[PDB]
Amino acid sequence: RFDTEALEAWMRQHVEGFAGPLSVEQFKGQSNPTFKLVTPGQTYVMRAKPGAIEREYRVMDALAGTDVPVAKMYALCEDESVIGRAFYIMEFVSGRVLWDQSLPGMSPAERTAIYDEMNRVIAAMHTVDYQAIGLGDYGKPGNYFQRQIERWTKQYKLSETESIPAMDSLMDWLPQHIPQEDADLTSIVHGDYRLDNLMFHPTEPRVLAVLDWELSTLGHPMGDFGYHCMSWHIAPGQFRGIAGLDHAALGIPDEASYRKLYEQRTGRPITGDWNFYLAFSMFRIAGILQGIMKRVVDGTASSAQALDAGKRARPMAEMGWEYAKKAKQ
Amino acid sequence: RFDTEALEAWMRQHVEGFAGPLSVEQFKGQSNPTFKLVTPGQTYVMRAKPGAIEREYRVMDALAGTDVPVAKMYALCEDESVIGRAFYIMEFVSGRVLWDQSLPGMSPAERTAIYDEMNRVIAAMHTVDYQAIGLGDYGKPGNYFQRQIERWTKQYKLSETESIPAMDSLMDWLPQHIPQEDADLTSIVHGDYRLDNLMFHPTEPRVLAVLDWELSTLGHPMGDFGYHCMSWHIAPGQFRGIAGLDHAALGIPDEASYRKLYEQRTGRPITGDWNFYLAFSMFRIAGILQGIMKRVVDGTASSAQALDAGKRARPMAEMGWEYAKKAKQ
Ligand SMILES: [Ca+2]
Ligand SMILES: [Ca+2]
Repeated sequence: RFDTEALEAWMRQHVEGFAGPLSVEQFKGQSNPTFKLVTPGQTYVMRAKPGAIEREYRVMDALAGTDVPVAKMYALCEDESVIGRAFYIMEFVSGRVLWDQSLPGMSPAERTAIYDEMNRVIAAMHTVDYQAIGLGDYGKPGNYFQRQIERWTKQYKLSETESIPAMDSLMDWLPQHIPQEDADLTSIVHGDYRLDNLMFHPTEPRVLAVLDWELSTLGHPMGDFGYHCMSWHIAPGQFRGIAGLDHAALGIPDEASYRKLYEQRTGRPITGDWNFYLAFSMFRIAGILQGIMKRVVDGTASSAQALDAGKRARPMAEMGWEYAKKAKQ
Repeated sequence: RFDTEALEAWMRQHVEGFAGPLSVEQFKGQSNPTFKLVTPGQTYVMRAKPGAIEREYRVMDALAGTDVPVAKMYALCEDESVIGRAFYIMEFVSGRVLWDQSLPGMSPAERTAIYDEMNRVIAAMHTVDYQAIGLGDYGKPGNYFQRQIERWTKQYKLSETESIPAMDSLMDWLPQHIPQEDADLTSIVHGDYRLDNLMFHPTEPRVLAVLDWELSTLGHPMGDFGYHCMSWHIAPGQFRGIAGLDHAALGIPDEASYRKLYEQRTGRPITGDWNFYLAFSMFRIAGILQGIMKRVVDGTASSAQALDAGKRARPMAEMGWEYAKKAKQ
């Protein structure tokens, strides 16, 4: 509920090519409010807040011109005078957000293409020269895994609602097993890279825009790629994984081939125990899910969706520990 | 707490080669009591009851002389006069009961052998001429899946503790999709065929005895083989599955190869939608696990182990529905 004329005035000076009249609509749902700004010349998307939005804008803006396809940025407004809250203006991209990783409704050749493009974008993101595009201080590089292991160890300990031995074993195992090979390697890391955070062209298997960058920073690629590969280790039905489905029939590549393709795109081979990267990723996911459980156990979020995600903490922790034990020691 | 002299008298007349003195010990745990009968000449195992033990004895006895390795039977006692309860006497077999399906501690070649032998025994069981060994009326053959779908549909409806849409979809989907190809095919079905129900030779990869036959009957092989293949579709950590582990590295065969081997041993190819067989198996398992939840929700079994198994009903039901949707319609 704000002054749309004050915005139209601001947009004339700060949004390239802008020309009213302007009509604001809202989207049903996204942490911070999202609106659809409509003008005859074109449509934009405004991301406001009640009253770290600026990092999304920053990373997405810096990536224009790279191979990581992203929505075009128009303007960021930190001056809460104009509308009563901070916001930014983006392009309104139109396309498909696919949810089910098994890609129902497609031919095998199509599934191959969706997966191949999805691969290409992660390789591209991780090969970007983040310093040349001005993101040099976008996050703290080096010492990624020990920083993260410690963070999530402290977080679980704060939210622990029950004794989960596999979690405890993880918290003790991980810190003593951080690969030494490529420990300093850093790149832009999306944070939550997966199929449903991609906007595909309405009919072609090509991503028009990588979405939800609010968790992104500078970090180790395998923290990002490892989380992305979870799909091959989680089974279908709540957490829409693809473990045990007949991938060769469906046209979905095997994880061995997917990693190999990523290695060739990025030019460097994945050194370091793959089971550690997986074990870490499962640990992290367990930590996040325990956060939800702790809030559900003392009623901050009672949602059916919420306690569903909370009950999944233990099995994630348990699965993490199993992969840990398959790793070098 | 019984008369061991009355048993020694009975054993002289009913147990081939018996000769005391006799010393009875008990085993820690097995539904119906189990004892270790010790004599200088040899050791036996006695399976009593408080006060369908006879089917185990019957099937295990009939299988002697076949390729399904089993403990040797000595005598069945239904005359509750002798000891105050019905019982039977078996050979005391000594060997390994392996629990973890990933087979830690082994070389790849060893894992290949454990799996290959495990395959051989199921093929063998399912190729046995049950009528020639006198089990013709051991169960009701034909119409297996519809009989089972109906049984578990009624069972879930009796124990339903919450709304599980994937379960409901299964209960409606399955009955309308029972394969018509090989619908009458029947064989002996173990019921719960898995690694931990096998007693391996202490150092060789060969099964000395298939255990826990209390659920066995006559039925469709894929009800038994499908349950056995669950391992490739369930992930590690609570339900010790092998979904997503690097099978080629570990020396564990891929499910495609495992089924192919079974087909060659049994001489007939698996006709009928594999995803239906899997979907059915997941449905059945969900039903059994909901039984436990219903008892836990109203306190018949409060055990930590019990509510762990009860919480697994939904995900099993949800995973079943996903495989159902990959099947022919
Ligand atoms: Ca999203
Ligand atoms: Ca057992």
